[PDB]
Amino acid sequence: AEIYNKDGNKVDLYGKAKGLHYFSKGNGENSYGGNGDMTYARLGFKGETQINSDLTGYGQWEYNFQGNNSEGADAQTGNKTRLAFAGLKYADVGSFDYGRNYGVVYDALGYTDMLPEFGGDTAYSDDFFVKRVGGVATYRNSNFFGLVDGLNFAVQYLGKNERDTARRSNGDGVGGSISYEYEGFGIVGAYGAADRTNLQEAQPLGNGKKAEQWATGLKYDANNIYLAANYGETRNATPITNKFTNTSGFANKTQDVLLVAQYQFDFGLRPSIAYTKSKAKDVEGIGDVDLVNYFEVGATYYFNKNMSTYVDYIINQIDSDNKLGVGSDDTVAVGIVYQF
Amino acid sequence: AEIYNKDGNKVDLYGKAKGLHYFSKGNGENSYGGNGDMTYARLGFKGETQINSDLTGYGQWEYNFQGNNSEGADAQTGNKTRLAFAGLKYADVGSFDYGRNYGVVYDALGYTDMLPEFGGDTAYSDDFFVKRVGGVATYRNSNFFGLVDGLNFAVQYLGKNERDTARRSNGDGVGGSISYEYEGFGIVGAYGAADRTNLQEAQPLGNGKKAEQWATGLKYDANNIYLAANYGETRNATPITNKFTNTSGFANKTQDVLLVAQYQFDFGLRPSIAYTKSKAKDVEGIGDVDLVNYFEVGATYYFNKNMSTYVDYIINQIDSDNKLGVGSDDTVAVGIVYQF
Amino acid sequence: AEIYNKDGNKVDLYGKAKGLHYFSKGNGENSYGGNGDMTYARLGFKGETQINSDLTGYGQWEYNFQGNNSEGADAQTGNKTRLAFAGLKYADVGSFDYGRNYGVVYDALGYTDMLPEFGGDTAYSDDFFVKRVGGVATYRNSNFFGLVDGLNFAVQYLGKNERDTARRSNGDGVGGSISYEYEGFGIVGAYGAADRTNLQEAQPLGNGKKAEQWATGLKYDANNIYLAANYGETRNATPITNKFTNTSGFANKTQDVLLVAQYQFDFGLRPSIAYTKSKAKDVEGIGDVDLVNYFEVGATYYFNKNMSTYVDYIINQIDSDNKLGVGSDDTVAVGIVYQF
Repeated sequence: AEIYNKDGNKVDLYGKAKGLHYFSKGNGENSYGGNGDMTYARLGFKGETQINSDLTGYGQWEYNFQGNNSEGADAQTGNKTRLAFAGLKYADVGSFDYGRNYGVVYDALGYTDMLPEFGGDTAYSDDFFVKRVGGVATYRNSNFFGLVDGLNFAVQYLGKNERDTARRSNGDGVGGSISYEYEGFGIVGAYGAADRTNLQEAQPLGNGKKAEQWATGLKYDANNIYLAANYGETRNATPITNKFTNTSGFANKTQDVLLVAQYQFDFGLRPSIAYTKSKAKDVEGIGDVDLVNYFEVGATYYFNKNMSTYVDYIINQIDSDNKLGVGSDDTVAVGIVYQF
Repeated sequence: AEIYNKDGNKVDLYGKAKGLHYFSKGNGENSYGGNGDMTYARLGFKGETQINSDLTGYGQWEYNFQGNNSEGADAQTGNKTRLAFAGLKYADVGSFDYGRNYGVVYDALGYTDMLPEFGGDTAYSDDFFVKRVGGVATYRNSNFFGLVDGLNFAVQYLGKNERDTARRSNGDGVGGSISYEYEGFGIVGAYGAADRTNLQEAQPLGNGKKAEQWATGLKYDANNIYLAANYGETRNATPITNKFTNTSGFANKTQDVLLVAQYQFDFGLRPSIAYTKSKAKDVEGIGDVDLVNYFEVGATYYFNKNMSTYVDYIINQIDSDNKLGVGSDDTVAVGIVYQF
Repeated sequence: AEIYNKDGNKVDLYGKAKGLHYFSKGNGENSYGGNGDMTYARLGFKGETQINSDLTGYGQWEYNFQGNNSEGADAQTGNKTRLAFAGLKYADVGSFDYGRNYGVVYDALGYTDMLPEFGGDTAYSDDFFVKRVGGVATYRNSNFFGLVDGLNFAVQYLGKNERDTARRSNGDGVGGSISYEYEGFGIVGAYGAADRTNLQEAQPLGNGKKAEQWATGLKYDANNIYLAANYGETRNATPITNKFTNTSGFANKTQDVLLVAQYQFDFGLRPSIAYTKSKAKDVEGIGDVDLVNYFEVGATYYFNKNMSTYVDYIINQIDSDNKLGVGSDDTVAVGIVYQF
């Protein structure tokens, strides 16, 4: 909610409180999404200042407060900053910003990152360019310098982040995206490549010196309809764990596909149909193994701009012999959301 | 403070900064409340949206920031979310909400949960239904569907929370409360029962498969006077530690009593007299042992709605041979509070 | 930003989002400031209530959210409360407040604590009276009871904080400051002494029962110019580590000097020149060793009150044989700041 607008500066203070619960069978462990209470809240700010008529500064910070821990020792489980960056926007030359922010390949992956609760399985965080990263410098240009309406692009510089863990680390790398939008249609191409850290190189699964990720996207978004499709591939970048062995590393290659179709009724209801499949190839020891495979059915009902409710149902297609240990049971989530 | 009120939505952003210090003797350890700096701050939001004339949505999140840790390694000690939930309120049918929230037996226990700094000793958190829990679904009805003024009730569903620790865990359980209020008098009954987790069952102190808690409350709140009394019992639910042995578990039964009397002067002063006693029965190895036993004397001085100060003095009646290791020295707390 | 002003109460909600990166050579380790992403955000509140015409209450809380951790396990690294206190201000008698706050010797040290990114090296936190501490009671008087314009003083009571670590601990102690300001000139004297905890006493470096710190300050702040100088000494209080041995404790004595000169152009640019040196004497095993020694060159460019950018360059004078292990390579920091 915009709580401040004085002398050039507008501040927006936003957040949500989401009561959420997942119903899986068994112990949750062989199930898609797990099982039990999954409540959380969110809180962030979004500021913007008019430095002059062609020049804007802006900043953003967003945090996640888990709502399913006790008030003892486990208190902080899963609490974290999702976003923290500052930048400048100048007339038709472009914007530039630095900080923790969305990587360039998510410029494509967000097309299908629209289910009520699940989806966007290939857009992991702290995973090079596919979702939120730390340390990126991003340059974005709109409408080709003011010359071609709807033609945009971006380039992004990722700096090395040598963490304690191979999963949350990364060497230096560059990415970019090009996209075009016209009368409800949109098409996108994104691509990035990076160096893998020494600790990444020592993991038992995956071999190579460079991480790579790309995706393509197509969408029709108009007249209350939303249909979208994504297709992408990666070499050495997606995190995988062998649950039998307890080994870990990255998949040599993945070929990913995600399709979504939604409809917005005028009275508040938004049904969703979706399909997802992600498969790893040349996995040291295993061969071709599906990481993700399902059908999704769900609906959201918007009481207004601040209140909503939802059911999200995953008909998991993974099967019970999957060689990595990927679970095969379905999962249902029911949620009630207040936001401002 | 209500910082936002536009188009149906009202947002309230609230918090406090409390400088607090406790004076006990010795090393604090044989003392009621401990000794030294105990400063903290609080911050939360409370949102409400008018979906139509009979229909409201609402949400809440509240956090606790300890103010007595260093800026090193110990930084987060005792930081946590106290509340996180969302819900709907519909005309005279009732409200329903889900999330981390106050359990149903606190509907009774809050009567006496009114001292400046201490008190409400039997209302522990993450302890089934007596204070804040995670994962509860709560249904509350006011004025019996609009038919009887001042007659209210609630039912609450608690879902299993299998944590790392027996103290912060719980199986599934149900509770309810009934209460009546008329011309400054109020009476209440609450009751809940639950399953105990496997890890609870393995603790050395306490035996059984079900946790139970109930309390009764009576109050007179009018003409600046506040008098209130609570009486409750529990089987297998209250956490106890044997300090000699270092063993732990739950008390087989407790019989709890709490009485309070306050007065609100018109110039700002609010004196408080209180009495508290909590005793465990059939404690494996020990027998009947008092957990809590004291007299309280204290005063709060309200400078206004935002500023106040207080002294809270505990004349501890526990004695120096107590068989569980319960401390027996008094404790004094002095505090200065800013809130908005 | 002042988001609330109703019925006596004014609330200010403030914060920043700072994209920051340091460029050192090597592995960062033999370098002044280290190397890589160092982004963070900040968020705090500042409240004030008019209790009557001579009487004000106030409170403050401020937090630090690191922006350079992943969304896994390392999530909280370096997150903490910097400030949390409440107090009262009464006409010309003085203010009094309690909580986590700036210690009295920083009344002097802040003179030179003005570089874009670096500086103020002798003002460590949780280090007795030189920067932010926990548990202090502070009394401050302005203009000598209304009698002498510009003559101020303060007394501060520090209570024992027995933490897990010698570095973040402290016994009881008292401090004070006296200062005078006239037509752009200001002079200051601060002094405090404390008891050292048992764990402090057991560290291999440093010997004694009392910690002491003092500093003097001189400044000219007018007509867009800022020149300032600080001189201070400490006995047994500054934390030092021998990097060879891996031993730790406090320096027997330090003689500290800090000088700064800045200029504020009217178009937005603020160049900065600075010099710093801190040296420990009678270090058990070593003798006289420099802890800090450098030259600083930098500039900040203010786009407005909310947006700015900076470069801060440290020409490190420490040398490559330094006996404690102090690094000797330079460091450059580049930052972009949004604040409200």
